[PDB]
Amino acid sequence: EIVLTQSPGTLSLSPGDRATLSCRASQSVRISYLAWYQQKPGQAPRLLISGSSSRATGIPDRFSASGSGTDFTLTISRLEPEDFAVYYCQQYANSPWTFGQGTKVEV
Amino acid sequence: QMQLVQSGPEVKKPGTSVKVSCKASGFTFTDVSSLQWVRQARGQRLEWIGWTVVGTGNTNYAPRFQERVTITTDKSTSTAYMELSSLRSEDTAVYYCAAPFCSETSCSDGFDLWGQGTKVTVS
Amino acid sequence: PNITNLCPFDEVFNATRFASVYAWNRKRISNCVADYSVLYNLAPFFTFKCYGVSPTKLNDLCFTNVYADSFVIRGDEVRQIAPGQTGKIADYNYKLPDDFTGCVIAWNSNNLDSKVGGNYNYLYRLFRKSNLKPFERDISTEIYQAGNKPCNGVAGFNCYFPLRSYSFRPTYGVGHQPYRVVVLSFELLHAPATVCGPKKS
Repeated sequence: EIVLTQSPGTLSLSPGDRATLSCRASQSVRISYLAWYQQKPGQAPRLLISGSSSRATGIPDRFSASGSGTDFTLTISRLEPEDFAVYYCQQYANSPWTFGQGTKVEV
Repeated sequence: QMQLVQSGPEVKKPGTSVKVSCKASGFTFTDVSSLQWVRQARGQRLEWIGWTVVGTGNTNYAPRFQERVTITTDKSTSTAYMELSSLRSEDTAVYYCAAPFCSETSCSDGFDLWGQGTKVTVS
Repeated sequence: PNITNLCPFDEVFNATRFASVYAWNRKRISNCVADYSVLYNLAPFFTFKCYGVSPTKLNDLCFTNVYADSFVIRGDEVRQIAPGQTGKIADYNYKLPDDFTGCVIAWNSNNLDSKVGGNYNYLYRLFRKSNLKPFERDISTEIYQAGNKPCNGVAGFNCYFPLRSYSFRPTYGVGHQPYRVVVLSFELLHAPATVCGPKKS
């Protein structure tokens, strides 16, 4: 029903710089029903930001989400050596929920 | 602490049916909590199965799984069940069940808790 | 004592259909002669539990006003109609005060209400924001929101329909079949009498 295309495919910045990721939809747009997960290699994904304003418990103040319409953006202040993993966008509002494609961040 | 534990690794034959469970630990499904099921291969895109509300019992399915999957909940021992029928050799994957922190009054809007994952192999 | 008038207790007890739990109908009884001889004598009564007066000395008292409430609940929940209890149906559907006067009659009705093909017209409230006060009724079906974010329109995540439907079938064992419940309320000796019957000799 809905599709969430992600970009850019790969990002590689030095540890200490700010990074950004974008994911966009095509059909009707809802704002406060988007969440960003990350999947470490071999382990189940965990929640990072949901609702664009409320973070998960224990997550530091580093991550920040935004976006109003079709586009949605996630920003990371700095890349600590453990912050290298895949990222996924998910939405709940519309017809049967779908996940993103998956983007990887490198060093 | 709040956590969900699933079943063990499973090997199955094509055609037959499989039955997967995940149960909380120090946590109760209460009445408002939801629970969604996802499927994921070895390093590929996440796939969504469906979600059910433990209280009202209303369910929802993806149109691809409209005919050969069933989701069930049990408040008694606070557990959740998936039943899959007509298994095939390309269904070898890992299945997860997710649910948020939630207790009896009002609760969150994000799938915080996630299972440990059970490998299902068909051959 | 002649007597000629008769209160319509039969109309309360022999109705073809009772209302749901969350929309219980309340009937006033006044300007008639009440005769409990035909009431208590009937056979299939299951629980005739009575609080402020002895169930036998009713006939020698004159009541200022009588109110009758009727509904249909599960067998397991019948214990929640007593005053001072606490539960889902004693907090979100119907509760009795702590100074209750009057008393209650509950009897099994599996032969009439249940249908083999599936009876789906007996609802009950499942979510609410706060505990209700005694003898209070609500009908609105506004979508109950659970998350911190506002909700409107159609259901979805943290947006649930507050009413479910009873599943009544004869195959269910004892404890799930419907028990018809009637509650009588009245006041004592503070106002002109309106309802009472003759005293026997």
